[PDB]
Amino acid sequence: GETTDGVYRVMTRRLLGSTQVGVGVMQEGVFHTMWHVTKGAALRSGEGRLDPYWGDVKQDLVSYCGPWKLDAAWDGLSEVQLLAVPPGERAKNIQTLPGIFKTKDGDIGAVALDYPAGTSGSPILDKCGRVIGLYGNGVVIKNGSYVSAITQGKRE
Amino acid sequence: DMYIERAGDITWEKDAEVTGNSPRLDVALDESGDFSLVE
Ligand SMILES: Cn1cc(NC(=O)c2cccc3ncccc23)cn1
Repeated sequence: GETTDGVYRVMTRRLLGSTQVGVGVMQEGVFHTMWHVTKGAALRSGEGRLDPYWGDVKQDLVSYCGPWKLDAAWDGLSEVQLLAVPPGERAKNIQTLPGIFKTKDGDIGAVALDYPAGTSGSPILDKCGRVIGLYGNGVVIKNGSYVSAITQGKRE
Repeated sequence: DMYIERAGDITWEKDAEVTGNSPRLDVALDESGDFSLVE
């Protein structure tokens, strides 16, 4: 099917109508999403099939057709954009400066932009349009709003 | 069999909406890939 670079919607018909369970990034002939969106399942594009290649439930990441390709990193200073893709709505850039997840293993960029879980897998970009990570794994805060890590994988 | 549909080019927009804050949260992560707050 479609192997063009860009952002995609991840849909199912295993519920009422067609439901968007998440989002992903096609780059260098590899599809990149969050593990919680597909649970490692195969995907259809056209009449073509995408088979899982790499996945990790703890990173909550999964690649199709090839190894993880996205290696760019939040610089720690500059604003970023959630190129969000909500369910039933057009792609929309939402610009912000990332806050911080502090953990025993290290510090991770975060974004506090709440959206349907169906936006899970939407790519976060830097000033050069490089994907520095995916939106949709983080935490509900006192407020009640959601804050997402900038989840990035490792390129081999 | 879950299916995908394309949605756009991977582009920074000049003159895009600038919202969202920058919090400093103390976070943990469980073996099942769920983040949690550590007060
Ligand atoms: C099993 N699992 C599910 C997730 N992520 C979410 O559900 C989620 C993603 C994005 C935005 C959200 N806003 C409010 C509430 C949840 C979310 C991570 N792991």
